[PDB]
Amino acid sequence: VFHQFAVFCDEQLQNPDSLEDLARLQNLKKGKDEEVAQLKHLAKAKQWQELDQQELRRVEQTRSEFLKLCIENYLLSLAASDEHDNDALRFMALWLEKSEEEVANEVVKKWINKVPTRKFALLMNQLSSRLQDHNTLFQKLLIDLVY
Amino acid sequence: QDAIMEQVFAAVSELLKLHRETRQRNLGIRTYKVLPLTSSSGLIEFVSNTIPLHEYLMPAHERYYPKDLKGSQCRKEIANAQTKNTETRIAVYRRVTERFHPVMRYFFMEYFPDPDEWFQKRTNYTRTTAAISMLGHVLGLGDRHGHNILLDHKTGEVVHIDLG
Ligand SMILES: Nc1ncnc2c1ncn2[C@@H]1O[C@H](COP(=O)(O)OP(=O)(O)OP(O)(O)=S)[C@@H](O)[C@H]1O
Ligand SMILES: [Mg+2]
Repeated sequence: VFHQFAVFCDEQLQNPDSLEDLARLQNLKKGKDEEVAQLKHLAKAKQWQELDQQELRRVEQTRSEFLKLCIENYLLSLAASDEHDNDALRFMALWLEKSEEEVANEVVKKWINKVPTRKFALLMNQLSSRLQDHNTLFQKLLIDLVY
Repeated sequence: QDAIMEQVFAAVSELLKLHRETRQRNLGIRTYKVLPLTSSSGLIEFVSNTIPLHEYLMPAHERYYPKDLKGSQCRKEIANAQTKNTETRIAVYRRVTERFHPVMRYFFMEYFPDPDEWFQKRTNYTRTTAAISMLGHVLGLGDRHGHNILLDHKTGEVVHIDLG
């Protein structure tokens, strides 16, 4: 069940349609902000800009929920059975891409201590290459995992 | 623009004739002729015995359902909630379409009362709609409002104009 749900959410993130939609809304925000700066008519322009901002917030919040569910369910599927063990490689890629997004790091902090470390044992070339002393949360999780 | 795109659509529909399944069903599009004279004027072929989709649908909606909203009331109600959040827009749209019922099935019961002819013409409508839907998805065709779709009330089959 957990692998099903995690693969579903992952597939929803890396969706060509959804990425095109996010790119289109981003270019719209950029162009409308450039137009508003050109002016400073202004009232309707600002109102359209604010509506674009609200649409973009909605889209980004949807993507953030998908990311939370993806990471959490990957970690729960690794801790449950041994049928799906290349979920460790996919979780690792997905987590190293989002090392700054504090959402991902909170979910990982919550669920990382229940995975047997034998799932990550063969990924020490990739883990020990990202080690640093930066006092962030990503590093406090990564160093503890390598330890 | 309209002339070039009409030519492209005609060429692709000609490609459709080379395959057994689409040729067996005569899947294709209906063409018209655009002739640009200058950069500001042209001659367009007036398709013979059609009627615009909106010009059939707006009188029929009040002829068959006299208690529903008008077309203009629905348009205005949807245009007022154009600068609002998506939740309110979808709520207004559901509220409007709960008071607006489709009437297109009558276009065939009132131009073709003979069941043999009625069945053949309704199948022509469905097939030409399917062909132009796929062909206009593949080529990104847009601006498909009611005034660019004509209903041919002799053969049943839709004609798409203004393909620019
Ligand atoms: N080539 C054509 N053959 C037959 N009917 C046509 C043709 N072109 C347009 N029409 C119809 O005749 C009318 C002419 O429409 P126009 O006023 O030229 O453009 P329009 O599409 O009505 O204006 P907008 O911008 O779409 S509101 C409309 O009701 C069309 O459905
Ligand atoms: Mg037109």
